[PDB]
Amino acid sequence: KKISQYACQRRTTLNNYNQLFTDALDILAENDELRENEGSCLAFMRASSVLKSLPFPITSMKDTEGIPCLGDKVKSIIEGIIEDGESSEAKAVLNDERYKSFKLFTSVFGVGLKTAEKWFRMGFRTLSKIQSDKSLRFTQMQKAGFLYYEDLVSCVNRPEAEAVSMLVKEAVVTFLPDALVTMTGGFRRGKMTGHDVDFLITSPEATEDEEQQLLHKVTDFWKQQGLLLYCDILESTFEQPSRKVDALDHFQKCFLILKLDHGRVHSEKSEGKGWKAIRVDLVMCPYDRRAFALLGWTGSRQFERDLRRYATHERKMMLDNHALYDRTKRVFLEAESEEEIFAHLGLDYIEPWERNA
Ligand SMILES: Nc1ncnc2c1ncn2[C@H]1CC[C@@H](COP(=O)(O)OP(=O)(O)OP(=O)(O)O)O1
Ligand SMILES: [Co+2]
Ligand SMILES: [Co+2]
Ligand code: NA
Repeated sequence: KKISQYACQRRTTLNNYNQLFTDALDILAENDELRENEGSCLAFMRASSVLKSLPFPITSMKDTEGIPCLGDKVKSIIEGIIEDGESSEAKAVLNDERYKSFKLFTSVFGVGLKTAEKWFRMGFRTLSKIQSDKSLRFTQMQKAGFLYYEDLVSCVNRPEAEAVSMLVKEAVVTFLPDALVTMTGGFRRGKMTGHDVDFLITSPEATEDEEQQLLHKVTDFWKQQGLLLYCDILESTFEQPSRKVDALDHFQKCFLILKLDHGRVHSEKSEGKGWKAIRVDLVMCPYDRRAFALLGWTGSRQFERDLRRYATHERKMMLDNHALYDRTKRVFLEAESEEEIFAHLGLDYIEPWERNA
């Protein structure tokens, strides 16, 4: 069949048949992303993404006939796989000192690219010789991502995620039995493990007052017990759906790190530190906007991008993290479910576990 160039019309399941290429592409892509080069990183992700779609491994350079997002540059990258087994380019970058370190520092919760670059140039090459250095002071968000570096870098599975879900509920519920918490992000896509536990919190009966207070009280609540390890409650700023470099307007969200006493987890498995620091996101959205919060905060990163990218370029509409807009009939189209939204963008629904680009 003749597929599409818009991930929004792609069925990207976690069942990948080209992990080989895809991986090697993700390296070069993560490369261009760090070597401050916002360009090629686009033809990489977009290519590596398409492949994740195919229902069969690519064998001969013959199969790549038809498939889009595949320019003469990337093929020579697949080339080095078919007739070799690994990508000389990729295989190269992994041992490239700029990369290694960068992906080594940013790996810290709190370490950005601007911060991970001033260090590289200072000469540091390991984070063992950084925290130690008695000179440069660390932002709280960094001291944090540092103090718990271990458990954090250790990823999380479902059983862990779930321990957090109740955790959140038994809490948020104590401030709104009306509350509706949906486990969102990667985990809701079907990843059996992710970096963090993304959540979306909402409720029908709730004033525009009770909203801007819950993300704090709940925070304070765990704080009251010890479970809170770090917090950064960004006040809801967002409310014309943006389309360029805007993370400037968002729902009320918060980045955290909880203390998940292992006793409170349900895994078929039998260590010091009965608990584990775990990264969690939290978002609140007035009930009349759950429909987009979910879609927006559900990913995939690349999926979202291509979604609204389609929205604009193909339907003359604007898809916000909050609300869509029809530039032709100049009206705010809305919906009570993701399902409806696609129907609006004129798209055959893509189940959440199908948005794994
Ligand atoms: N500034 C932003 N503006 C809009 N959406 C954002 C912004 N930051 C994050 N998001 C949304 C889009 C993707 C979703 C992403 O998160 P994350 O990167 O935590 O998801 P993941 O779930 O894919 O990775 P992991 O398994 O590590 O959580 O949250
Ligand atoms: Co996440
Ligand atoms: Co997140
Ligand atoms: Na980071």
